[PDB]
Amino acid sequence: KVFGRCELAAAMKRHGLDNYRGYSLGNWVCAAKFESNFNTQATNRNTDGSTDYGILQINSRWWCNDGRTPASRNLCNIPCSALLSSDITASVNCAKKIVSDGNGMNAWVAWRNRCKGTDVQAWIRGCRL
Repeated sequence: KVFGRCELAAAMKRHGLDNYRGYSLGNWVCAAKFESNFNTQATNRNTDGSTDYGILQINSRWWCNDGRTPASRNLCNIPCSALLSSDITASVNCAKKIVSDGNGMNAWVAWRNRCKGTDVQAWIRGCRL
């Protein structure tokens, strides 16, 4: 499913992401935009053989099991395909564990390079939340 900007903001808000660990909703929406372009089915393979999955491009080396990644850890304890669902609940629950890991949102390279230090508030502008 390809989410609309405001549509995603509301689902994320409903799932408790607004201000989770101090990151306002705009940060999460901006991250989704640049990580997957709001597409739940996005996948991208990496040089180390791992693959990123879903709306928030969660990596298979540490967070989910795809059955084909060298040295995977499956910290969120879910098959990676669960992260490609139209229902973002799994992606949100796993993202919550990732952001609490210590590096905060820096774990998402697109966030670090394209959202961090920008007016992320623009991403929820005009939405009925």
